[PDB]
Amino acid sequence: HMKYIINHSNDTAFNIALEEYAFKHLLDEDQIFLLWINKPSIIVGRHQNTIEEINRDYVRENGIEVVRRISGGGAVYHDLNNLNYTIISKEDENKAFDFKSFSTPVINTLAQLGVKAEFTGRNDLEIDGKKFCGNAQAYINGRIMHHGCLLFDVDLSVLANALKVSKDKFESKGVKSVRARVTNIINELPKKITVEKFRDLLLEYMKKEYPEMTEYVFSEEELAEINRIKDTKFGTWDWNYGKSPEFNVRRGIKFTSGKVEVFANVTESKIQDIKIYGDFFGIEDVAAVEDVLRGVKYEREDVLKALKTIDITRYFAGISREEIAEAVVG
Repeated sequence: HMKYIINHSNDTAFNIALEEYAFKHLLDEDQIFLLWINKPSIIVGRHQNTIEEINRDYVRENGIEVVRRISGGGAVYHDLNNLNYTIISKEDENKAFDFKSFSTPVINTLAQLGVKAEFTGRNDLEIDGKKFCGNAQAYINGRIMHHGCLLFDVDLSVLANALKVSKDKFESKGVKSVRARVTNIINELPKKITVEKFRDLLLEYMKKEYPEMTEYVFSEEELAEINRIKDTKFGTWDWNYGKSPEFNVRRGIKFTSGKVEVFANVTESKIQDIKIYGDFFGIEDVAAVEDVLRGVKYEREDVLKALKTIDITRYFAGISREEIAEAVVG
């Protein structure tokens, strides 16, 4: 049960709904691959405090969509020259279909085109030391998604104009990360082609690599369900931005591997409710950490103790339990 999906819409909210539908709803297909393209868009991480990150007037003046995705991390700019990829797989020790496995097809497609690309660390591809691809992983029970962006000819100047600096205070508790080197594929190609051509060469490669893989074609009924998810999630303010929580405490700390913003309601010296925002990356939803902290004593020691009962690396990559405790409580 290995499939690809062809989706040529540029409707950001529709596209993201369709990807989620494949990830969460096409459970009889063990491996799913797709390539797709959004119109100009700021895509925000699953836990970002959207209202405090977006330049409202810029995105409005310029017609840019704002949609929250279902993986962690920070804000990303999409345009018609940003090629999105999606790799979905049933969790199975005896069969790996993931970013690593896609990376060879990308490298080889590019080598056909006269371009030497390299797989660096874990979650990016490079050309001459410059990153043109950035991967992120999401995990639900028994199912893994690796998804990301291939920079084909993106306008790299827009993001900085579309984002703002919050007036809310953050303690800056570390050093800042080094500025990465990025490039667009089109600039590295000896001969010019379009992003659509590149997309189709990649798919043609995938088909050659996996002769088993056939097209999954959505029925009218599935398309309806997909649009329902668009109408109730990715097309809504409640999802993309969302309601403020009940809180009598707010804290904010910027760590090297991410900003962490904590809104806690503390009653009778205990965590009555808590909600955590930020641009930290974790493979799984931070709700699980909120859940373990609820009813805990609002003291550093007790919060820390609770955090040592879970795998912190699933939720905050590169940030320690001690650091998260500090974000939660003084």
